[PDB]
Amino acid sequence: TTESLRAATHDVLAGLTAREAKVLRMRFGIDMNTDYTLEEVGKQFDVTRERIRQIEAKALRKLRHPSRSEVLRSFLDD
Amino acid sequence: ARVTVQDAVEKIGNRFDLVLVAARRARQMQVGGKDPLVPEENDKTTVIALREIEEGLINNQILDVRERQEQQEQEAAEL
Amino acid sequence: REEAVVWDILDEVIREHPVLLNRAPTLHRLGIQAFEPVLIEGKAIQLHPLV
Amino acid sequence: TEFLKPRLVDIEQVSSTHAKVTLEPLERGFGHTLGNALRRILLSSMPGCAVTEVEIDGVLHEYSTKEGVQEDILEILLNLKGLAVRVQGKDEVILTLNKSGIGPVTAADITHDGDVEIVKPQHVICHLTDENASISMRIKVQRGRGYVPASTRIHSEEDERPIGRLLVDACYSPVERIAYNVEAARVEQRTDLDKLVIEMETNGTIDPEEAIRRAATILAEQLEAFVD
DNA sequence: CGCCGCGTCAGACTCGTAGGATTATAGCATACGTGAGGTGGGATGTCAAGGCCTTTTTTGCCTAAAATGTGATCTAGATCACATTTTA
DNA sequence: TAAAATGTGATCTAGATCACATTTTAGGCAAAAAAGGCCTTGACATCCCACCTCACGTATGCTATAATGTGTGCAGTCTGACGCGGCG
Repeated sequence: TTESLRAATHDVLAGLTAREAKVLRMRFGIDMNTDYTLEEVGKQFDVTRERIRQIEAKALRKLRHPSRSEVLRSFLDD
Repeated sequence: ARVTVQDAVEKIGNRFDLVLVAARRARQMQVGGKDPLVPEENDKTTVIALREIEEGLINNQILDVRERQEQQEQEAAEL
Repeated sequence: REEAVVWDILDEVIREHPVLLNRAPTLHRLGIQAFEPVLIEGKAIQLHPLV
Repeated sequence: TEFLKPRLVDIEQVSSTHAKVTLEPLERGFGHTLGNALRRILLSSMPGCAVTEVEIDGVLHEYSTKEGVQEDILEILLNLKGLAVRVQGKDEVILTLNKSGIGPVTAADITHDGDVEIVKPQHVICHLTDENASISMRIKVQRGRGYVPASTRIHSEEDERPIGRLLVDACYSPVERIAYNVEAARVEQRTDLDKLVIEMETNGTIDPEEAIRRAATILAEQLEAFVD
């Protein structure tokens, strides 16, 4: 369940703009031993902090979007 | 062929080599997705293996020749 | 939920898929044999009397 | 009322005379019913023509024999029960065969009335070992239905017959064999359903499909008074 | 050499059935550390308005320029009861 | 020969004509400005962190009538063969 889940997640990540996907990966510790922050996204991408919050929001629109949601919907009952 | 494995042995000669060769072929087919020779007839890969070995289309020599040739031609394609 | 395609797919996979049978005490090698499955609507195995 | 009916699925046919029939699906409690009843009407009530009596010259009783002949009388009589005959205008005919030479005696040598079809004209009857021996016989064919033995016929027959006229167990009904088999067939939730698989194997004179068709035709033709 | 005594060591195979323990042990004083509790405080994370650029939405505008209106003058179609007249 | 087709011709009737002025309006070319995209700012909210922090818990010390060799609740002894150490 975890494996098929995670592969489906990455397959959703592939479809986005670059900064979107990479930010949303490292911001959550995905794909790494890291745990990087809004502030540190400031440090790496560019110091802008809360436009990253708005970008997170926009991506959550781009991806939640029930044409992609339904690979995730079985995991609602988790 | 399905219920009895005699004529296959009459082709090759041994149970053990028969199941090894057959398993080799049906692992070329269960995973490698290569096509059959005898028709399908709605049968799991066991039966098609045992048939292709029954009528004299698959053999350890023949598998060696096939994999050999495609491997070598691949080595030519790499260079 | 035990839907209909559950059963059709069960019959789909089971075909050509043998299965082993064993009775205690497994004295000699004919005490354990490989048959083919046949599905039936009951909780009791049937068997080929000669064996 | 939530009946189910079968759909005739297959008629597998090895030769013209040997035939198989799968038949599904049926509610439980009918396969044995149909198999039995058809087996009865087939094997004991189907109409057809066959060899009733014989008359040969120089020939008295089956325990006697002809000279210059491979057979006794009996093996011939068995070569006469195994005969394909059809009458087409009448309920009775009397054929003739007058043969000579060393001809292994086929049914082809027989002189045929216009209203007679032998479906197996090659059918062998006797053998004249030397050519010098030659025969003349005549064969009563009669139309009946079922099977009736000449032993029970003489038990039945008080009207005098002579020595020279002979009698054979009547194989009117053109079947040689039938047997049925009740298997279990699957409907998705229902494996308590049953199919009826039949092997029929007859003589000439009928295609088996037609025979069965006539059997059920007869049976419904018995039932019309109580469908009422 | 040949007992005799003592001791060591195996005792078929797969399933099922139930919950389950018990005695008595001194007592108080000293003094030290660690667990559960407070507590300001970097620091992170959020949420609401503003300055850089391109794109988008209005929206100027620019001149080819074909289209939309003016109406009196016609025209080539369109009729109907009687008188035959043709064709299957 | 029944039944449908064929001439009387004067009296009409909805659209076309036909040259030229005036709109429009594209459509499409230049663009103003606004609203995303880009960043910033102030303000909040929630903390993470850890830095402490006292109560309760815990590790350790003596108590001077006198008292001084267990046992203690079990096993029930299966048995035939094989080693080995006494055992003459």
